[PDB]
Amino acid sequence: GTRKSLHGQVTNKSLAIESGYVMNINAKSRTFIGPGGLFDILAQPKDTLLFTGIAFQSKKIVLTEKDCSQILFSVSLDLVSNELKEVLVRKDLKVKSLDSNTQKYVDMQFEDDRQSTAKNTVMYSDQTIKYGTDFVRIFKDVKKLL
Amino acid sequence: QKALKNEDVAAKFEVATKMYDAGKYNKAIRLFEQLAPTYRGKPQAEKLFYMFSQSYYKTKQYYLAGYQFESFVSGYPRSEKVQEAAFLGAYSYSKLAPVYSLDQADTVKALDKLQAFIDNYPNSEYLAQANESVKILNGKLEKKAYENAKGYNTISDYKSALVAFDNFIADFPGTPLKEDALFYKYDSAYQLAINSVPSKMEERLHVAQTAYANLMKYKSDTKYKEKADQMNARVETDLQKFTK
Amino acid sequence: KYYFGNIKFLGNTVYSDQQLNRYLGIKKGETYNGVLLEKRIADNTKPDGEDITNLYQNNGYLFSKINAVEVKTVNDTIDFEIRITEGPIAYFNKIYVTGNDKTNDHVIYRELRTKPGNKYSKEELVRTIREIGQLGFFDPESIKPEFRNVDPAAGTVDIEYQLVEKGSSQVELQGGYGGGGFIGTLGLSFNNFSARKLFDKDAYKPLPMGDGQKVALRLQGSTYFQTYSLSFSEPWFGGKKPVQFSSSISYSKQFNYNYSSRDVNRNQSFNIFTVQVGLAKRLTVPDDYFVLSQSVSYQHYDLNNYYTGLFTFGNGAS
Repeated sequence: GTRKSLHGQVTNKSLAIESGYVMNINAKSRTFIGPGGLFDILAQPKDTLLFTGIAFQSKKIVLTEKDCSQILFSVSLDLVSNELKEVLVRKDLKVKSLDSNTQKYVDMQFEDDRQSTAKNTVMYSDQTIKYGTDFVRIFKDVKKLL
Repeated sequence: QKALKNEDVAAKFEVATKMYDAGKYNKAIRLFEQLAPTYRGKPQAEKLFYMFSQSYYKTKQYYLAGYQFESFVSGYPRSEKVQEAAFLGAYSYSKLAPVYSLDQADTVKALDKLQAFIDNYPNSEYLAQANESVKILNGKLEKKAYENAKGYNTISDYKSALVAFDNFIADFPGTPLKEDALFYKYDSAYQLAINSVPSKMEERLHVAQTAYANLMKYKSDTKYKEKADQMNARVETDLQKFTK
Repeated sequence: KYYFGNIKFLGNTVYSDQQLNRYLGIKKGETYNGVLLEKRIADNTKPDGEDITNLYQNNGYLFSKINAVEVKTVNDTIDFEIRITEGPIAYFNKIYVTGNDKTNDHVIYRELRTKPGNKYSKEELVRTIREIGQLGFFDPESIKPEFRNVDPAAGTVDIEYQLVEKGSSQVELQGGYGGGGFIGTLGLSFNNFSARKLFDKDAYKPLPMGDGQKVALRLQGSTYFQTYSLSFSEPWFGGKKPVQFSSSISYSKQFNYNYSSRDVNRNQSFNIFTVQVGLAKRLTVPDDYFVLSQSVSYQHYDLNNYYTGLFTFGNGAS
């Protein structure tokens, strides 16, 4: 009995389903079917979700306590027409990844945390210069620039 | 020396044979490497590559011996001693297996070769040693996973230790380290419950009881029974505060 | 010329339209700037940008994707309907590292901020890369975290850290300018030393390896002083907490320097021989932001014709 956000994925057995719109007639709200069929709506149990789109047949399901609790509420939308082209081999959802050259991340400066070794501030010098010119780094950069 | 510089492959091959005869594997290897390409394919190439790989094996250069033995079976298919080269090829690659702490890239490679050797040559003479090596190699993979999971418990991080141990007792079923994993899983939940936000202290207390039961059910006469019994006393005592 | 207008968000269940409008910071009547819109939605130039994408990806929404779509264009006014694909929340399930041929796993696993059983966060992944690069045993350009066994239904993602070892030994060539004079330091450091296998001569390749202990032999000098030291540091003393244990033996020769005129009289100088031991550990009480540092040191000063100021015993020792 909570209007918590509901995350779901629409899947078709013949062609990847994208585009369209999903709306909850109870709360009169609308959403879209993004890449991979993912949709997010604020719906409560015992609610009717209407699925409409160009490539699939209109569907109307009634959400229950079981569906609202699942992490990903998958929904099967019937594709209009009956082409029956293969079985639509499943493909993993795209996920953004960091840059290949991780030098920028290594160069970032961060403060010490609970998992970092403690620095002794009551000892003499260690014969090192903090934030000083690093000639070894300069030499490495020059080589890359050749 | 004289045969190496000289282009007479026959004399160098004969000299190399004498070197390999008296255990001079170090000297013969140098000459054999040069004559290996030119003497390839030739009918007498079966003896050359055979002793060539044997010298590498006897010189502890397992990596070179493994590759040489592998190509010996590949190139010469029906050699009278193909089975020996097949076993020694996988057995050599297994010797280069690093400790569980380091990357187990070679361990997986050795397992593939050893496993394929058994399937391709069943009822072999080296089957006994092959099985023993496989068991030893499989132990490294299990030890690595167990130590990694236990590593969290050492640095506290009890929340991550529970997840790591749950996967270990599932990805490696029927292992001698299961008893230890069961206890450390209980300890991880015990420490996480005794010191946790009072909002979800009951949830962690229940998990501690479940872990304790699993440990006792596995081996009733567990070595950690003395400590386990003491830990359960605190959980039961603290559970009374939430007896709504 | 085109002016912005009617900026609306769709699919924003986690964050309301009001919160997102503040983050975007684009009002009606402003000049249409495509670069500005993309920069505010997803700043790819930097990983710590204050964009809407980072807001979702830093809170477990690994599958989040924000794309702007131009709905209408009338009277030189363009309207946008920002579409947000939140997706299900993901948690870290299996965290394993590969490519460590000369470094033990315990050294790398203890410096990973992506703990199993925690919600996915881009900041933790970026921080982990920075920490792994701080060790110095791997290639700073090849610390690639690869997502494996991604399960959108189960909401769990496995991270594999692919590292390329590049040798623990390092050379230090630093320079600085302070106090009106240049200062330079030169030294060799072995960041993967293992004192456990010190007596073991079987494994002595470029000094015993293994644990993340660090031994350094550096030389620092300036116009009025020169110092030679040997230091040993244990980043995790005891193996349970990040307690740092460090020791050092150094010898320095400090000449008499007049900071006012920047002139040094090489005929007056003193030598200092110091031996120090220290233990620093982060305290858990009163809070986790407290750090306690302790140190014990012994020094021997040997004056050599150092008759200046309040030093009347220019040929003595302290």
